[PDB]
Amino acid sequence: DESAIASTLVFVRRVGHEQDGNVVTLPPLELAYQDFSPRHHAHWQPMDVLANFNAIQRWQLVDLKGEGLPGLLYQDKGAWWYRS
Amino acid sequence: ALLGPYQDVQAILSYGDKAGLANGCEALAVSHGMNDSGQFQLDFNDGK
Amino acid sequence: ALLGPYQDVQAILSYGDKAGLANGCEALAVSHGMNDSGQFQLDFNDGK
Amino acid sequence: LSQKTFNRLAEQDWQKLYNARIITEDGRICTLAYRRWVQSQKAIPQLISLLNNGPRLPPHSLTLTTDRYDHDPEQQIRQQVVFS
Repeated sequence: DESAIASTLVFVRRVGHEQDGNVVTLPPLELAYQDFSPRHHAHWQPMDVLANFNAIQRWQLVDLKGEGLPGLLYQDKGAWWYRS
Repeated sequence: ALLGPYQDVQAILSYGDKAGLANGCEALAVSHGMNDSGQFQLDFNDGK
Repeated sequence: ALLGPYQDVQAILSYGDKAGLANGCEALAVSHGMNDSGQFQLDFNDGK
Repeated sequence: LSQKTFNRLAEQDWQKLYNARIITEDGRICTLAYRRWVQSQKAIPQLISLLNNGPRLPPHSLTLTTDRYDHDPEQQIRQQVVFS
């Protein structure tokens, strides 16, 4: 499945040939990979959960405590607050 | 608080007792809540 | 050091000997650990 | 592909389906490639008939064995079909 972004292997087939020019094939192995289609899936949803997460206040998305998802960190004067 | 950069809080801080207060120093207004002194500018050496 | 939510640090720095210590320049109070000078504001040119 | 479905597809769709690897080099229908076009609404209704008027059989083999030797007037051919 040749493309500029990525060429994936999608078809595998074992083929023999005869001395008279004939061909012997076996059922192929078909493969599929997951697709990316950002226009078809362009789904905006509100996030009311990030209450007051402000680009211009002391806020950041960070992996405190080493979890695989960022929490919301807020840095106050004397305290940090955090929502994991 | 979850008080954004374009949001205000209306609050008055006051002293409910007898003390050597200056007139107008008995109460302070808090408007943004971030180390908020009720001054447009804070200067500890302005003579006041 | 490490601190809790809104804890401060209480420490007094003082000179234990004979010297020209001005009245009130004998000792310094520390409120926090961030290169904490003895004042609310450090000014090397306020005439004091 | 039956000859009749092919003849209908041959003017236009055969080429679209062939390039999409729905129709294989020897005229077979690729399982995942057709399904992807059915799911994607790219599939042509003309190949639907080939999933219904041409039922599939499990992959199989056939053995033909004579009971008697070649010169005999009574060579019966024993037939057996094996499906896996």
